[PDB]
Amino acid sequence: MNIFEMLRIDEGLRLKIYKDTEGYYTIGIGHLLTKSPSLNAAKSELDKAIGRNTNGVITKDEAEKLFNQDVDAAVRGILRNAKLKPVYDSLDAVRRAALINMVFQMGETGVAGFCNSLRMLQQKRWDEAAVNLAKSRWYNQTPNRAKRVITTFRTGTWDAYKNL
Ligand SMILES: *SCC1=C(Br)C(C)(C)N(O)C1(C)C
Repeated sequence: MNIFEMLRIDEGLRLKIYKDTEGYYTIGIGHLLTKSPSLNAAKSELDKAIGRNTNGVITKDEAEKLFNQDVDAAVRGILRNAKLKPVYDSLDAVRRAALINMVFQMGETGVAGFCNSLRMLQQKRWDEAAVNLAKSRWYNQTPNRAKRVITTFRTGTWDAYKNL
């Protein structure tokens, strides 16, 4: 397991524009296009992102290209953020993947707002951090995914992604 395989499990792979868990137009491996409710605005975002006139469908290779860009972007957003960088640096490689996963799903700003959780992770109080991470809109709206990410932070293992 690694961050790409982990997010591929959590986000799936769909080659046609679809609505994510929040109702927002998305494509590929969890690539958010727009929060606009207009499908035409989502198709324009897709065409800009891929560099061609797509009308809403992409190839697997194109989905994987956006995914590489999005993982890179989540890591660089962590390292550019004064709240997230020190936490990332303090973690082992498995827990770093969990933090990348959360930033991929909810964005740099969203995760950096989890101050109490981030502090417990920096302190390596893993069970306390896990309890605290579950007290969130995130957990309530995507509980199975959040449980997998939280088990990853609690244990520093990939056990929640095994048999997936
Ligand atoms: S991370 C939120 C905060 C905590 Br736990 C203490 C240390 C009490 N603070 O002063 C805040 C609000 C920064």
